[PDB]
Amino acid sequence: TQQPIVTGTSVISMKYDNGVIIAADNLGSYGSLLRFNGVERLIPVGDNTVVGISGDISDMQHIERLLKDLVTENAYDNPLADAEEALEPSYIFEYLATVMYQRRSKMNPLWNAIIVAGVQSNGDQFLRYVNLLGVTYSSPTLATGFGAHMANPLLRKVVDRESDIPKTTVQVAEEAIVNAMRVLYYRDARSSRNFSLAIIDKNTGLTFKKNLQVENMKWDFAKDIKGYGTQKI
Amino acid sequence: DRGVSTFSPEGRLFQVEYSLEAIKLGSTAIGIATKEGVVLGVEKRATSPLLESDSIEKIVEIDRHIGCAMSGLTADARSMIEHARTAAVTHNLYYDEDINVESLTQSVCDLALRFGELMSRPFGVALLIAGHDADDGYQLFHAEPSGTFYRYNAKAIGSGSEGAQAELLNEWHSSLTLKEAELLVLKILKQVMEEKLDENNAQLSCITKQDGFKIYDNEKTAELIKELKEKEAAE
Amino acid sequence: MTDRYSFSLTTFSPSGKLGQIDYALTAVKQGVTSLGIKATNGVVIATEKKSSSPLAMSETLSKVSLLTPDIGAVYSGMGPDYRVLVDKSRKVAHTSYKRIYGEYPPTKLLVSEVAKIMQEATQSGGVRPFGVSLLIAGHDEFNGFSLYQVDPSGSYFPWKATAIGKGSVAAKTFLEKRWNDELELEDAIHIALLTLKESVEGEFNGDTIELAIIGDENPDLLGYTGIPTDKGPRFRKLTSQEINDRLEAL
Amino acid sequence: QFNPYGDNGGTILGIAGEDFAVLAGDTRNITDYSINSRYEPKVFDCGDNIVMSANGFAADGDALVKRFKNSVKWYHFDHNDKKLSINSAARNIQHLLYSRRFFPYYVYNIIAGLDEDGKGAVYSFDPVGSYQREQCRAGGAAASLIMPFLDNQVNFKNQYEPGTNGKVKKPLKYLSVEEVIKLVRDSFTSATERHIQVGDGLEILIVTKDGVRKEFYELKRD
Amino acid sequence: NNYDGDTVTFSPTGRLFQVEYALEAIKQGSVTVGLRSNTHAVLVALKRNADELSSYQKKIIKCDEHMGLSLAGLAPDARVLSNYLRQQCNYSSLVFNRKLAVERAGHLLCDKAQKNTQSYGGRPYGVGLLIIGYDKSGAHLLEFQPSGNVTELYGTAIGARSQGAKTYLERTLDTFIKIDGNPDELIKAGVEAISQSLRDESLTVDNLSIAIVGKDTPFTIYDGEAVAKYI
Amino acid sequence: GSRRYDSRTTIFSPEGRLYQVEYALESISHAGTAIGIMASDGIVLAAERKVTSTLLEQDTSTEKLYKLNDKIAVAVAGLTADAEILINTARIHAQNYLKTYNEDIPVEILVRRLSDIKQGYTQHGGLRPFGVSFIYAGYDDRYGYQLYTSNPSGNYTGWKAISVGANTSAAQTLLQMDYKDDMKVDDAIELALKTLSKTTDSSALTYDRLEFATIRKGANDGEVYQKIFKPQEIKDILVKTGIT
Amino acid sequence: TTTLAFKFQHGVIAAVDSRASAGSYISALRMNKVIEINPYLLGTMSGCAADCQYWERLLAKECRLYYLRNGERISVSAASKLLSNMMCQYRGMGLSMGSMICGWDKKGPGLYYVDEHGTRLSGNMFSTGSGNTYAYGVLDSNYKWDLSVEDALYLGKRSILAAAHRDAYSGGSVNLYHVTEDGWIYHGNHDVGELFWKVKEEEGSFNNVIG
Amino acid sequence: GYDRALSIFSPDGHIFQVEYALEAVKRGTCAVGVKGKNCVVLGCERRSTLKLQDTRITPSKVSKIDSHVVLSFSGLNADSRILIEKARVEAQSHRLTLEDPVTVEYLTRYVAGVQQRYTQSGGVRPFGVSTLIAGFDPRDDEPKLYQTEPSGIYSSWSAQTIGRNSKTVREFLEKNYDRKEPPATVEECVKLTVRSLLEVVQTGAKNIEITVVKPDSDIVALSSEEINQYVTQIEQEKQE
Ligand SMILES: [Mg+2]
Repeated sequence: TQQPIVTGTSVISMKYDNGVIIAADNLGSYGSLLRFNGVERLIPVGDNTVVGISGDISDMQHIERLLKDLVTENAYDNPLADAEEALEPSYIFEYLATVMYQRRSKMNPLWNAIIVAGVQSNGDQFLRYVNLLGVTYSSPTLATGFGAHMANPLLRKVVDRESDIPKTTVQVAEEAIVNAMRVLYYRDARSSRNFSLAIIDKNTGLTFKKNLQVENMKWDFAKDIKGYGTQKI
Repeated sequence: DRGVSTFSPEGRLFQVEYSLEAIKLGSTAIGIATKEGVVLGVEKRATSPLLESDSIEKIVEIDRHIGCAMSGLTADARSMIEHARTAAVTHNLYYDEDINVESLTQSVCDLALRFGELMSRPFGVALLIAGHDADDGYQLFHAEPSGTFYRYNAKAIGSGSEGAQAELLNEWHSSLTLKEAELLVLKILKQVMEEKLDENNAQLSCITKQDGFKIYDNEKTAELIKELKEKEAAE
Repeated sequence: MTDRYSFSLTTFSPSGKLGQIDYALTAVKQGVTSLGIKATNGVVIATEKKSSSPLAMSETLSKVSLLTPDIGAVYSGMGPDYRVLVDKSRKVAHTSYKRIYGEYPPTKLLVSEVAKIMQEATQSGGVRPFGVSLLIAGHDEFNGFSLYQVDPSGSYFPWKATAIGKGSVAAKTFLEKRWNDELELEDAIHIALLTLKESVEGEFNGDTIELAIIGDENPDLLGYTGIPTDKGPRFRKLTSQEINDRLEAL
Repeated sequence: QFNPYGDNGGTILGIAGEDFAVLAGDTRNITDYSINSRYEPKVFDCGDNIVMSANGFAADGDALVKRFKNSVKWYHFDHNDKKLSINSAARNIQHLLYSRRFFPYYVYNIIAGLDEDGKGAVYSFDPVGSYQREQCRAGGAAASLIMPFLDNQVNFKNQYEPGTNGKVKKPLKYLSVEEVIKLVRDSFTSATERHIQVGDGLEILIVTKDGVRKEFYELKRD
Repeated sequence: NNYDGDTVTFSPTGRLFQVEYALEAIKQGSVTVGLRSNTHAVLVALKRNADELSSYQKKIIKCDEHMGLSLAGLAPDARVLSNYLRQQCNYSSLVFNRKLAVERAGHLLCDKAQKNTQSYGGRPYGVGLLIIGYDKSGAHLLEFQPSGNVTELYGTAIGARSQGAKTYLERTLDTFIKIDGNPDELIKAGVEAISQSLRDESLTVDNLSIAIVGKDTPFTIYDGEAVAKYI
Repeated sequence: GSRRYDSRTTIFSPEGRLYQVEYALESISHAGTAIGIMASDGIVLAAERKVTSTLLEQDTSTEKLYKLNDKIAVAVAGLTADAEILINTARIHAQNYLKTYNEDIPVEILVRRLSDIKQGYTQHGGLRPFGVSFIYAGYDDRYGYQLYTSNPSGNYTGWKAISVGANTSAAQTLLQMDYKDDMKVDDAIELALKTLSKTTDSSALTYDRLEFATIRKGANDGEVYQKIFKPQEIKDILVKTGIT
Repeated sequence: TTTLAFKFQHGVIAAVDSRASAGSYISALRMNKVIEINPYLLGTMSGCAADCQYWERLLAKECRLYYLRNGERISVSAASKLLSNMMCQYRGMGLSMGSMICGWDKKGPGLYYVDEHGTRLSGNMFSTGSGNTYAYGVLDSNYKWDLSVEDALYLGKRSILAAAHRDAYSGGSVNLYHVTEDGWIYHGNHDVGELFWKVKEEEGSFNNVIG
Repeated sequence: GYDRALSIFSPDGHIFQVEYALEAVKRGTCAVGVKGKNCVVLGCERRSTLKLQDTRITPSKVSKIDSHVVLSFSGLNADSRILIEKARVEAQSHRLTLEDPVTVEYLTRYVAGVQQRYTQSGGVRPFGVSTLIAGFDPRDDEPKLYQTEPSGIYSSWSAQTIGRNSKTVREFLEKNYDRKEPPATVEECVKLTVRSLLEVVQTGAKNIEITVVKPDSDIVALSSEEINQYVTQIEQEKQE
């Protein structure tokens, strides 16, 4: 049993017609202190999977190394490591999900909430969640922490059920994700303006976007707000 | 000296081959499987007339639906029987059902090759495991110290085995009754035994679906011996 | 891996002999002569510093070793076996005695502990016996001065005087003629030097002879003052000069 | 302090017919006041004509089901591809559960299938291993809302025959699969109205001698 | 001679006699044949009985839905190794939601057998295995020797008189590899192959054992009247 | 591997004997003779030190007679180092018993314990046995004065008089000749020394070649005293009995 | 819960209720609180049903293995002890079990109470559960050794009814068992609701309740 | 740990270590067991090569395992103590877990199992001991007599002997012991046991030990004089 120290907030994601999108801000908070501003919390595994992690950063760095070791180990005595026997999103997820549940069963968890996003060999979209308890679930939209409360409602307006996925384009999905990140910046006290976004498409592959910023913000209406009730000046 | 788990140049384990020689010195045990039941019979072979022969226990119950006869170093069989009885009852605990005769036999045979430098040597005893289950009906198995088990329609083990097996080769057919099998075991036992066969130096048993495994009374066997004598004198 | 020699390497032969112990005693016989003489007010132990090469610094090789402040040891036989026994003897004096009773063990009990270690190498699995005989000299309050021999078997005997190794038979005869129960420490040292000269071929001086004594308390060697009851070690190794001084009166 | 347990909500329902059996459960997965998924299957086909649902803490439920499916696989290997009877599966699960008596699988489990005489069967478990065969059993969040209804409409409890005035009970006539499914749907529709953790969708698995069949129905998404 | 007392001893020419003696046990064992096309992989095994009252010793063992093997030599050793494969196949499924590659299964068997050849006290395995399987890279056939050597092949045979079947497959190589989408014809080629190793005895209904795995075919064993079709 | 070098210390001969036990007994037959004689009013322990030297410090020396507790003592024949291992174990056992029951350990119970330890080395472990034979002299309030012997096999027996070590055949005959049941300690002392004097391989029996002990109720009133004889006291008893 | 068992002239009676609760919510109307260890042995259930089921089914294993080894049926005294000894291993770990072991052996009919504490008492009459006090009252005032099988069965049945009525956590149905030297005999499941009204009328009892 | 396989099969299918353990039993002093109608008698030879022995304290040949069961043996004395200790511990363990004392058959089965275990465990040698185990089951008046041997086999006997010259005394028992009418009294049973030992013993003085075990934990060892009276009466009838 522990307590998280350096933490990473919401990770948000959704499925669209040809793939998945996932995003997460570049902040490593130390309680209320916004300590580290250059933290990458989206970690690609090969060219078909991106693992987004929230929660304890030291545990995230540990998981990051497990995945890096997983890639090395898969290549061992494997002539088809860059082909038919390459790592799949479903393999990577199940491995993590096994680890998370085992760690909680020893009462020494990895204090994280993880979303594995990717595209399978057959072109199917993969999006599944797992956390420190070893709890798993899948949905057209997935988000951790605050994203679960604020982002999902917005993303579910685009893809409310499974049948909406083919109707949703990458431009619409990316737009919804980018809007959600802005909303989280407005309303999550432990968020940052800077974030990373990754798209895994079954045709165009993995597109990893770094150094993104929340833009087109509305603040001007603040000038008119005065006092807390009766004050006019 | 040499390893206990050593292979010979011919590709056989020395210790397993040697334990087979010990089984050849054991008293005769015969099993005959029929569609009405499986019969198990043994030569008691008391070393002295003062030895109370009913204390010689070479036929043993494993479960209500499985019996077992032994030949060779019979002291080695006790831990095998204990394991068999535990396996049978444990499976009933886990699965609320009788265990398959083959599965029971396989569980016993798993112990066989667990020797090296685990126990220090193979078992010096062969087992005839007879039983009944719903899936494969009446079954007779021969469990060896090699870890191999063959299913048999009829099988003899011990000192008079090759002579008895040749006799079982001729006598067995797929339409044998239980009564016919009983007399057949008695006949072949009487043939290969040194001393004259009677109810005190030979024992019968059987396994049926209805009544399960039963060791025969000396009074019951004595009547079957008298029935045998008369039918052999009949021609 | 794993030490798979869990069986005895020393075993009784049909004649009742323990071969490996006998052979260990043979190795001791080949070893350089060492001796011990007990006086009324002290004990002396001595041996030859048989230098393997003139380029070797024989001062760095200590055949006579301090075990406790009041106990010293010397050997004949295999040097490396002796060195590790001294390490164990020093430690056992602390672990099985000083850390319990707050004082150093008496000679006979430290000898008993060393003997036990040597006995175990004679019976335990996958080891040979130690190829040394030890002469342990010491002093304690209630037993006074004492001298013990310890053999590869683990057997130990108290001596008035004795010798072990190369010329032990001749040396023991020499000691029998010279020893009495009224010897002073200086007389014992003189007899030790005389006895030791017979077994030495080449150079015979302070640089080729190693000699120590168990005698009076040495407060100058204690290293501190202020505690009356602490009066300093009784063990003292004689210097090269101190030996040569007594070789002129030889 | 770390709490190894959690509550993913959900409600399940098993009913045993005369020659069939159903195991139903909602498809909603939740934590606290949030929805994780509107469709996260909870009832599984484990093989050998057995269906299973471990309701409660999803992680322990997924682990138990995973283990049982594995126990079926090894039963085949070890016992010459023999079919695992529903009663044998039940006893096996007891031992899977009790292996964690001192750190339980926080789930209330139900399995359904057919007995060795071809009749419908449902077995109900508690988190620590006790089990027993039943005719009707609702488990999970809204179990307390559903079970009284089933006592009334399945076993005809408190129902007497008109004219006799409590002297003659309503006879226990067997129900058809279509009749049972109606009671299941109405059970979950009612539960969805008054229980916040119940909703989104209903998945039912029907077990007959012909095999396992699935039926899905929408539920309110609020 | 003086160097065959245990597995831990090289001979002066660099041989390991205990391993060679274990190899000999395979030669005494009953013949079994393996072969594959691009869609299916087939095992064919000649089972051996003790006498006329006895059953015919089973030769083929299922390891997973997509993998299994046939044995020749000490049957209990095959049970140990097949149990290990079952566990490894199962570990891959449970942890990685991934079917175990046949090539990787061969690597695992090689390493398990190797440990028994370099350590004191143990003995080499006294059995040879022919592993067939269908994974993400199609059909596969492996030959396992208890020396540790595992080899991927189009076809092969092990056991007594296996050389006859092996020569046949070497001639038929170009034909049977092309038998795609036709399980019955691939089995025929295997039954014809194993027939080149028979003397005095012929293939009867309780003598013959066949297994198959392929694209849309789980590993299934055929015994009894199920193989009468191919006799 | 290692098997090659294994002597196999714990195996039967074709005749059903334990090789190492038999060879250990052969070793013990060359050890100095030890004798125990039980009388109505006490026990005597007498033992011969092996070919000693004039430079050996006898008054501080102990190779034959050892004290296990205040009521029980042993005479040793064989490897002294082996004996001391067993002796220290026996001393601990006596104290364990005293701590547990708050009563002095009965003689047989101690003897059985040591004999069981010896037995273990002959049946398991693959180690050589202890090349030691003990004579136990002791007293308790159940059986009074008791003599026992144990050998490397782990077999023990009770005795009125007994010898171990060298020339036991000759010694046992002499004891069997002159021993009587109504004998007293002072008579037993004389018998023991006379027997050693006749069986010894040395030219003459002297004080410096002997260890001697008595267990007497010759302690003031109902209690038992152990007396390990000093060199001068052994010299006096030799003159008293008329040997020197 | 309510369970009782008593010894009498012609064997031992064993009676139990059938209710199970999760707080105020009744989780089970029909729960078997008797364990059929074997044809000659019965075990009641009190506390954790899991622990009762597991350990008593494990006892059955041991009792069967006993018979196979010794070729003789195990005694009630020995069986009860094996069970108490299992409890003593998990002493302090949190098991919850209260069971009467009922049977017939050489010494005649036998009855032993065993709990998670390891305790093991012999006796002619026992009752456990939240409603045992109500049951004891009926038992103590009507129990004789000279009882007939018919009257004894009714007594155990009536004693559970008394508890089922007053105790909130007891009820559902009554399960009866009669243990003879030829084995145990099940005497059915009796709905309390139906039994109450029936007994009220025939017996005249429960006057305060309106029917 | 020392794991060496000492008990192993030879080419002819013999375990020599187990067979050599029987040779140790052949060397041991003769022990005999005879069961009457309402008793069992255990006779034991004491070799008279050892005089000056203290018979009060010397380990007796017959040992009580419980108040109702006894054990005598032939072979290595030190080995027998280990079996006796184990048996005594098991006897109390049985009373503690099952609440009944052991049956004679159960106790025999346990001791025989220990002996067997030592014939196929690594690093150990077989017990050089054969035992005679006698007594009466709790609340039973039927006499019980069993025999065990190093291999671990055991069996029930009307009368049996083990140890040196056991071939001779078995010869005597086989012609003198009638199964249809066993020694009806304690006298007849003891007389037959002493007679059987007199075929082998040498002098009938302190060389013969007799222990009578009767039902309900009634066990007594006969003294020298009591046995001497049997020895006297036997030879006086023989002078004819
Ligand atoms: Mg709702």
